[PDB]
Amino acid sequence: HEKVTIAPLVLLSALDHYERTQTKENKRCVGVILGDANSSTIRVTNSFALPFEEDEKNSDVWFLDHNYIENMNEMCKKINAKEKLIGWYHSGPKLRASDLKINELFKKYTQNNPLLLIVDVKQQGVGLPTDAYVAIEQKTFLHLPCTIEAEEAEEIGVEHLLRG
Amino acid sequence: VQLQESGGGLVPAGGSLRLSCVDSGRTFSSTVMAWFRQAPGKEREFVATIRWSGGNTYYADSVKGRFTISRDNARNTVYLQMNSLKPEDTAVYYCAGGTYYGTLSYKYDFWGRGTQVTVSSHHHH
Amino acid sequence: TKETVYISSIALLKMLKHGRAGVPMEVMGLMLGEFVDDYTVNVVDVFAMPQSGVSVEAVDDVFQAKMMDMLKQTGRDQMVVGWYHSHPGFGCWLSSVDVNTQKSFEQLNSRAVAVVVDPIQSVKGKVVIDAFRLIDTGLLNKANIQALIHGLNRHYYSLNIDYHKTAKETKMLMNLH
Ligand SMILES: [Zn+2]
Repeated sequence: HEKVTIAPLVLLSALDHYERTQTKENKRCVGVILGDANSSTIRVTNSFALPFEEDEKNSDVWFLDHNYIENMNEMCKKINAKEKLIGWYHSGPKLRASDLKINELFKKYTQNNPLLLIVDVKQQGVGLPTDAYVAIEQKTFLHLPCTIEAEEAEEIGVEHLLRG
Repeated sequence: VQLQESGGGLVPAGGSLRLSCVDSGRTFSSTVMAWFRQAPGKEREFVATIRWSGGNTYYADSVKGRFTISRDNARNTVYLQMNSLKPEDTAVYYCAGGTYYGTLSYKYDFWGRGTQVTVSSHHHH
Repeated sequence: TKETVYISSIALLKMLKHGRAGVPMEVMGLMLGEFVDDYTVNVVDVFAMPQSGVSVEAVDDVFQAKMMDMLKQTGRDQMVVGWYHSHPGFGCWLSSVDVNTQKSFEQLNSRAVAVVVDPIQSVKGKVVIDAFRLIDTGLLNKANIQALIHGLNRHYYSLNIDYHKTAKETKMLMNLH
């Protein structure tokens, strides 16, 4: 079956993005996730933030900078060639009405059915602070199983951050 | 709510005020406290910061020589002594706590609701 | 009080992940944050430089401006407070090249710091990392005198390193574990 593996760095980056943009009560931040979709378990290992604005009173109006995806992605490739653009993240707390439309735009940057990760940056919660979704026709979002994985180097990092 | 500022209100240009902030310390640890201020239509702006132990302080450029941050450890209180006040100093003032010694507001862990400081544009001390 | 470099969660993890990716090549990147006290350097974020060894020549001025420009659009507007580099398997120390590279960072800002990570030694279960600056021009502390002398010997000294996490990062960290 379909599983998602998420690196810790990804969830800390979305939280740092949300907080550094002073993201308002009720509002959200959005960015891109990178990794490896070429297997039955999709591995998410990196992310970058996007400039995104939407209209609080009007869910069908929103702006996503297309030039910024291409320009950032081209810089990520210069660092890690095997880290592909595979989907997107937003801070939630729940799926929005515009999410399927936004997801459509991301099809043009991925080579997989885009993965949407909703990251809980409100901590209002007992365990894993991200839910993963994929769009399917069966159009609607299918919730996916997801777990934590990062290479040995990051796992020692995390333990050092708690123990310190 | 864990922090609670007081002092503050209306004062003429050239005047003085002492802000205080008490920490109940029933949810959050902090080794650092700071003041920030937010003027209508402006970003929250770093004013001063202090470490509970040692009591090393650091100040925003626009406030050096006029404002003093200090702390009463045993009483869990931070103070901002504000001298030579100018109209531009007008704002809601916020005390903030956390582990980060510096000027970024989103590195702080918890906030008071704020106390309003208004420095008259017209009346002088 | 010792001078201390405070490293954020994401800065540490991005340095570990980049350095481990680059093995066996040395990698490098820049550090973003702020200088505070005389005794405080905050490292909030980092980003990788593309591979080209590690020297001033590896610092890609156009890559860096474009990265800083884009970061600034997404609410990250801290100055550069220094640079980091891995050396896979050698300790944390500066070679003569690193010192020159650091000299150049210092010219721009006298307070710049050089962070060195060993990502291979880190998988023993302990993070091996240190920070350095160059040293230019009755009661004492014996150990600090001993360090000012070994520092003088090799032209640079080490700073203390601490990790900063916010209360919300801590909560998130504990669910990632
Ligand atoms: Zn080196």
